[PDB]
Amino acid sequence: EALKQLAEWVS
Amino acid sequence: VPRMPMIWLDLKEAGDFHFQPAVKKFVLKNYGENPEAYNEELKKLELLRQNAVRVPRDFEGCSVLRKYLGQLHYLQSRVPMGSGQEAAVPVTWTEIFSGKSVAHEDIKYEQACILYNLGALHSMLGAMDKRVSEEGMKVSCTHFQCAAGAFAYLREHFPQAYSVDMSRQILTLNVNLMLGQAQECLLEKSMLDNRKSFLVARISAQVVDYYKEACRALENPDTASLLGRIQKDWKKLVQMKIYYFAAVAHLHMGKQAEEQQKFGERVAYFQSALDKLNEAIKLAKGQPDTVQDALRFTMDVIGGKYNSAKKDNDFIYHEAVPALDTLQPVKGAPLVKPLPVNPTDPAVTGPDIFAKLV
Repeated sequence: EALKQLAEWVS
Repeated sequence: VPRMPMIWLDLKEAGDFHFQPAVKKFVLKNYGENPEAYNEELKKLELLRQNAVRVPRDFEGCSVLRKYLGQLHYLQSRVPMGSGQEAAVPVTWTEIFSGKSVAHEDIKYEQACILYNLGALHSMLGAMDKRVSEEGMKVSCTHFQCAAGAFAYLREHFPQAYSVDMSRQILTLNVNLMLGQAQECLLEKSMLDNRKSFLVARISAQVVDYYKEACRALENPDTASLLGRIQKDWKKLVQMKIYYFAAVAHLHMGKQAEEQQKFGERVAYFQSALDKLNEAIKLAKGQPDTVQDALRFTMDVIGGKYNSAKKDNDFIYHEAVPALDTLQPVKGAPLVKPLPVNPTDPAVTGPDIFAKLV
C-alpha cells in the first residue's frame, strides 16, 4: 500500500 | 526524532579555459566565416562560465551549472575541442584532495568538473536543510539523489579519470554515500507518516546497506591515503550511522512481532536494538550535539520499550526469547536512485548559443 505513495514522494 | 547531520562535498576550483582564440580560428578555416560575427556568443558563454565556476550556493546555481554543461555539449558538437582534436585547448582545474592544478587539452575535462560540481552542490543543498518539515525532507532526498545521479553519470560516461578525485572508486563511494543519505531522508519520512513497522524496518535496513558499502570504500587503503583526515571524519560518522540505523531496523522488527503477538520475539529484537544503539553511542564519542541529541532521543524509545517488553514477557506471556541468530534478517527496500542527468535538455539549457554556426 504505502510504497506506491513513497515511490512518488522520492521524486 | 532529531535528525542526524549529513555529509557534503566541496566544489572544485577552476582555472583557465581559453576557448575564444580556438573557436575563432576554427570558424575561419572550416566554416569559412568571419570570426568576429561570433563576438557576442563567445561573450555569452564566457559570462556563463564565470558564473558557473563562481556559482552561488543555492538551488538556482544548479540550473546555472546544468545550462553551462549543456552548452559545452553544444559547442563540442560544432567545434572539435576534445582529446587530440583540432581545436582543443588546455583546461585547468584544481584537484580537491591535493589542491594541485591539473591541465588537460580536452573539453570533456571541463564537462567532468562542471558535472562533479553539480553533484557536490546538490550534496550541500541536501545537507543544509534542517529537515523539520516534510517538505524539507523531500528536497533533501531529491538533492541527494541528484548528487548521486551526477556522480553516477560522471563515473559511467567518463570512465578514465582526469584526476584522482574523480576515479571510479571515489565516485562509487560518493554515489553510495549520497544514496544512503537519500534513503535516510525517506526513512525519516516513513516514520513521520507512521507507516507499517515492517516497511520502516526494510527502509532502515537499506540505509545500513548503503553506509556499509561507503564504509568498505573508506576502509580501502587507497582511499584513506588520498582523502587524509577526510576519511577519518566521514567514517566516524558512517560507522556510527551503520549501528544507529541497524538499531532502528530491529526496533521496528520488534514492533512487528508485537503486532504479531510474538512477545518472546519482541524482547529479542528490542534487546538487539538496544545493543546496537549502545554501540552507536560508543562510536559517537566526540560527535556534535546534533548526533548526540538523536541518540539520546532514540534511547528513550528503545530503552523504555525494551524494559516494558521484558516486563510483559517475564510476568504475563512467559514466551521463549529466541537468540538473534535463529530469526531471518531484514531485507533492505531500495527506493532511492541516482536520478538521471540529461545534459542537453532544451528546457534547462535554453537555445544553443552557437546555433548560427552551420
